[PDB]
Amino acid sequence: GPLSLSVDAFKIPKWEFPRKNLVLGKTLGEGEFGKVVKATAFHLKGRAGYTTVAVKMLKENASPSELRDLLSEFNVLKQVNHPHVIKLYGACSQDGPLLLIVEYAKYGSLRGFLRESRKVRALTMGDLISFAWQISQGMQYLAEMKLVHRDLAARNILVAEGRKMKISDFGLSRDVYEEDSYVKRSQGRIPVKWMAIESLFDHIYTTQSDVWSFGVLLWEIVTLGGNPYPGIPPERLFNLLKTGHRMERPDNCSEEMYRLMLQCWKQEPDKRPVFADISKDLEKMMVKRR
Amino acid sequence: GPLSLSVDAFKIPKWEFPRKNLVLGKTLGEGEFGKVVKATAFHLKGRAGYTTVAVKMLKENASPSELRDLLSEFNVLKQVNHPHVIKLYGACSQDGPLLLIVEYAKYGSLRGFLRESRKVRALTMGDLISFAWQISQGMQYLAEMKLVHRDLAARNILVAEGRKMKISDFGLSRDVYEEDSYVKRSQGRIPVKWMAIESLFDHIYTTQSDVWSFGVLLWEIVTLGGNPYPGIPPERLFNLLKTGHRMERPDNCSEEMYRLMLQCWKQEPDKRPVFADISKDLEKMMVKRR
Ligand SMILES: Cc1cc(C)c(/C=C2\C(=O)Nc3ccc(N)cc32)[nH]1
Ligand SMILES: Cc1cc(C)c(/C=C2\C(=O)Nc3ccc(N)cc32)[nH]1
Repeated sequence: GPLSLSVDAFKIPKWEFPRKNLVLGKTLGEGEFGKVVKATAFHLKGRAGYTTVAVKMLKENASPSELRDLLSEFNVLKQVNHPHVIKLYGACSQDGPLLLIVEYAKYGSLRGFLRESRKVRALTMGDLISFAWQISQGMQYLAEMKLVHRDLAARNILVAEGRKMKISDFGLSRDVYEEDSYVKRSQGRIPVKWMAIESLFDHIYTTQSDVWSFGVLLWEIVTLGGNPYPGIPPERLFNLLKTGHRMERPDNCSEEMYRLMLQCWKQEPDKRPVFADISKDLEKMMVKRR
Repeated sequence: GPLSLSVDAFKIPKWEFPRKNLVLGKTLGEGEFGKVVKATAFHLKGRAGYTTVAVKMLKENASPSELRDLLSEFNVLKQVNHPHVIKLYGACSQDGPLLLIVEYAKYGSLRGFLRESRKVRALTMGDLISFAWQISQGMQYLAEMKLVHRDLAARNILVAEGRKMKISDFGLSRDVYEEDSYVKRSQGRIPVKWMAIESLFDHIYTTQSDVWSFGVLLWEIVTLGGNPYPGIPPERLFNLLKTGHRMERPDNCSEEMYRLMLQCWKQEPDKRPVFADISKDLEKMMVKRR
């Protein structure tokens, strides 16, 4: 089938790293098919000595779907390069289990980073605007590469040295250089509360559904890692969404910031901002703060 | 899409239980889309007082796929009744999150039960044959109902009062009254090492792939909850399987028992035993022990 082909094609040098030069450590978390461990790599792509890295692999009892996801992620990260997208350094596929060797972000996930925080780790509204803008810049680059990410959320943004945002989890990203949409027949594996109305109902993903998700991520940013649609079960979302409802303005959120969220959630995808406008809007908010 | 229809159809009495008569407790485990909590139910279907039950629900950030899985499970368990299949008592779908109220098996999962054990909790080879036979009886009943289970494994068999086996996790089960196979286009979510060669390669599921899985479960039973194909990565399974290899005879395993395993793993599905023969074979082993 499609996977046996992918596994054989794959299994037969710029990305290949010797397993014996990688040392694995503690688990950092479980993703959308994968496990991420802290690791250290010896003589990694021209860096003399050990470099602290993160390693993505399969959990116990991995399914065909998870393995395809991991191979898919690996194939997207090869093509992708941007200071606000997680960096890929290699893979180990010859001696044992498939391991992806990626950039380590010192502060962990954005959700976790925000939930350890307060308002004024003491974070300003400028810091929160800054985070959202970096992410938006990363998204505009991916949108320019013709890639829908599909799984945009605070748990999938990492915080690197100097509080730099890194977009991660590319297991679910799709190529759209051709039809400008990715249409999935079976049911998706992206959390219900982060999905655009057309993705939920019609299984259509586009850069415009990434914008929807981004608007949900914005809400997470502004609430310091709050839980979207709190106390509302996912099954209620079909009806709540189609009848026009949206999360209300959260506390500690300017009128203009809430306007940007709502705009990302417009029912008609063509009336949502593109990432270039989002970056423009957030820039404009940053400079008027003073 | 297919799910919004299912969620609306569903959301609009023999199975409906009042939420206020259910009290939730500790988590028991995370399944193949779901969370299972221990619970207690007041005046549950004619039992006066509280009955200790188990409750299946969605985890945090549930996806469309998981929700469909939960609704699917609920729809299969309504039709299903057998002393060795987990019993469904109701659902709560009107006040909050979807909850399935199911039979509580006091000893937990079969894997966990076996891994706490030794050979002679001291278990004989008769006890292990007994477990496998009860499971096989459950499978023959489901096979007669025209249901492929797809996810047969020790972690999905529960151990109830009196060490009774209960087949669980019906999230992935399919109806095959019509074409006698279930064919999935996208990649499955069943662990690679429990899947028949045709399911892995050609995405075909039949009662004959359940037999394959059962043979893997047999190995788990005989090894007291060992890990299949130990130290072999899932990606190696395409090639290992198609070139004719199988797990070797484990220790503490008769010649005849190993013969039954191999037979479940025959490449050609029509040369595998049906569950009736498996039950016949295990019965025959039980009585010759003495
Ligand atoms: C200190 C730390 C905590 C965490 C959750 C991380 C996570 C990651 C990390 O540091 N690099 C990563 C690359 C991909 C994914 N999916 C996760 C990570 N690092
Ligand atoms: C004491 C105990 C431990 C465990 C893992 C259980 C698990 C279940 C249990 O007791 N009933 C269940 C029904 C369905 C599923 N998927 C799991 C269970 N019970």
